Amino acid sequence: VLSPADKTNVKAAWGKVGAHAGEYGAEALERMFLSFPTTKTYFPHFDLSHGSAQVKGHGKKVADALTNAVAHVDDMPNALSALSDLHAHKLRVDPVNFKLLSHCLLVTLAAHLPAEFTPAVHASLDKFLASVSTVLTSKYR
Amino acid sequence: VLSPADKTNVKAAWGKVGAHAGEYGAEALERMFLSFPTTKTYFPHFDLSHGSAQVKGHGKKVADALTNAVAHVDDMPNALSALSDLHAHKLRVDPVNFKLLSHCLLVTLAAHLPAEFTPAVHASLDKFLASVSTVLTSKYR
Amino acid sequence: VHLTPEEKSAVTALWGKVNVDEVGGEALGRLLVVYPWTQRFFESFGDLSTPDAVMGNPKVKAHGKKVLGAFSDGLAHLDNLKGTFATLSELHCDKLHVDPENFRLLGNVLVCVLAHHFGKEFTPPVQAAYQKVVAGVANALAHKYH
Amino acid sequence: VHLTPEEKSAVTALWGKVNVDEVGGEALGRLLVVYPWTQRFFESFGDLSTPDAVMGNPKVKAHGKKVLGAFSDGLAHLDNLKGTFATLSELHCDKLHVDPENFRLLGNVLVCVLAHHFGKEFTPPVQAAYQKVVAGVANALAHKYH
Ligand code: HEM
Ligand code: HEM
Ligand code: HEM
Ligand code: HEM
Ligand SMILES: *Cc1ccc(COC(C)=O)o1
Repeated sequence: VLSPADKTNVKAAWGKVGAHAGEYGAEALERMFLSFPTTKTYFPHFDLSHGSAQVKGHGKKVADALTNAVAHVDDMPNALSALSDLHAHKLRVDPVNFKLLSHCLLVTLAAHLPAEFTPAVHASLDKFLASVSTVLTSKYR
Repeated sequence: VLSPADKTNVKAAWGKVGAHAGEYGAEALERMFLSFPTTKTYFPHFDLSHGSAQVKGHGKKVADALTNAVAHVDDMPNALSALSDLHAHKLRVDPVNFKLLSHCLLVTLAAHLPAEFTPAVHASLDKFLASVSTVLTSKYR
Repeated sequence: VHLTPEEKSAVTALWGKVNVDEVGGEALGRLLVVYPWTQRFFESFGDLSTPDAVMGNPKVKAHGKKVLGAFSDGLAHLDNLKGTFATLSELHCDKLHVDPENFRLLGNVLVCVLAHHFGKEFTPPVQAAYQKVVAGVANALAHKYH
Repeated sequence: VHLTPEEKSAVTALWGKVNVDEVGGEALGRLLVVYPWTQRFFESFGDLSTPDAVMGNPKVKAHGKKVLGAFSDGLAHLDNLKGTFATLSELHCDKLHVDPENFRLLGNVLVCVLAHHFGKEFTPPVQAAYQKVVAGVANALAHKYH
């Protein structure tokens, strides 16, 4: 559960991504694939070589989805229903993997936006990503 | 996120607890303290002896709180705000403990309501308790 | 090695009354229903689309029997769970890549199943002893991860 | 933990530039801020009521320095992490009863702090190597639990 402060911290921090959406999203994925090889088994049909075009494009989709989630922070189950169908119903992704990508997203943000990554903001971002993770791994329809 | 069916299942099963509230709550607590002794650490000044009146009373409080959560399944953050202040802000309970008590509540329900404890209901109650745990362990103000 | 002599006696006494042909399938079935992502590791088992489909799936019941057989082996060698589950640890960890948290989950689902069947008989002390057993089995299975 | 010679060189090069006076304190500090329940283990550390209080707390900085020192020793004995952390594991598991999941959390927080300090120098390949290390350290710390 996010506090009013968590919501404003996330909006301010993620709002700095801007035109770096695809770059950061792609990097977060690359960090996950390299650091936790098992996550690669969910993308067997993907070209996972470093810097692959497919990963770059997908990184963009993930980043933009997060931007949408930030915009609908007060009604994520509703706004993310489609992604839940994909990750929970079709892909059946194990929740541990969401923890791994969430961690890699925090690492990416810390490496690119040091001034934004304060302890309180870090806390809010972790709660936010955990929230998104719960919606994507829950079958609520 | 609970599905409409989850909400229906939770209400029906918990509805069957009725006057057995304090009884099941106390048993769940006793099961937790005996199975996971570290949990006793959160109640340093309690009389945790078997069958103690204090645990019987506390079990009734926990049970009644869940009954309330059930009644407000669509807005638990608001309804359980005071309990979140206590567990998250003051006690700072490690979420691992909520998993322990939730499991003990399921074991208690399974031991008392075999006919109601179907796989589908079991699944729904688990999600409900996880949701309650998330609310009580988050500082959203 | 971790259970007290009394805990071992309790576990052994109860296990003697367990239906080895039903409990395993019930436990595996519920794992698949309660924690749906686990269904991904059983793609070839067929229809797992609904609770009834899962619980009535012959392959689920048959496999559960093997899983239970493994738990029985563990209960007969409580002081050496690491060795008893060594081979299975390589399979689940090195080959299947099952996250260890799922081992703990299956263990607790088994406990719920035991409570469901035995009811009043599954007393708090009996449960405490079994929590030691399933935690030990989960730890042994994740051994290759250590 | 198995690190390629290239990974070893990259890890060592980065670690040699780490600010030993602050990095450890910032990691422990963020742990206490991001996962509030961990504060229960540090009752004697004084004021931890707010993020700023936690981060600027002299006791948090001092203790974080010891934590970093423990990681530094692990890096020097990657071939024998169980032995290097035997004593620390007994303390964290048998005495403090710290839940294993928290060891993993602190390890990843340290990774976030390294990323924060080194920016682009903390590349994905560098992180991957460090994840092997923190996982290895985390495992060793929890071995007395097995
Ligand atoms: C913060 C959490 C996550 C977000 C926001 C997210 C978002 C997305 C989005 C936007 C898509 C594209 C859907 C479309 O337009 O077709 C997608 C696809 C997918 N995601 Fe995620 N995802 C997350 C976590 C994960 C995790 C942890 C895994 C597993 C390691 C995963 C595995 C997949 C797979 C396999 C696809 C299908 C890709 C394809 O074949 O096109 N996702 N995700
Ligand atoms: C299903 C989840 C839980 C529910 C619904 C719940 C509910 C409650 C309620 C109603 C109270 C009494 C509040 C009052 O004084 O008015 C309470 C107190 C307390 N709870 Fe929980 N609780 C849950 C889980 C836990 C867990 C997992 C722990 C720790 C292992 C815990 C530790 C405490 C403590 C220490 C107190 C205060 C005791 C005192 O008076 O000193 N609770 N809880
Ligand atoms: C924690 C206790 C567990 C025990 C005692 C156990 C035991 C077993 C046994 C005895 C086998 C058969 C090995 C063989 O003959 O090759 C097996 C296979 C398998 N187990 Fe487990 N297991 C456990 C947990 C899990 C969990 C939690 C998952 C996944 C979420 C899992 C997934 C599998 C899969 C996919 C197979 C192979 C099935 C096939 O033949 O296709 N196991 N397990
Ligand atoms: C996984 C990485 C960890 C490392 C490398 C680490 C390392 C250390 C070291 C070096 C000490 C000092 C021991 C001594 O001087 O004898 C210590 C003490 C302690 N650690 Fe950890 N630790 C870790 C994780 C944790 C976690 C996650 C917690 C709990 C949230 C924890 C709680 C404590 C506490 C309470 C003390 C005692 C401090 C005191 O009262 O003096 N540690 N740790
Ligand atoms: C609001 C919020 C932040 C994190 C989470 C999920 O954590 C759990 C599972 O309790 O919910």
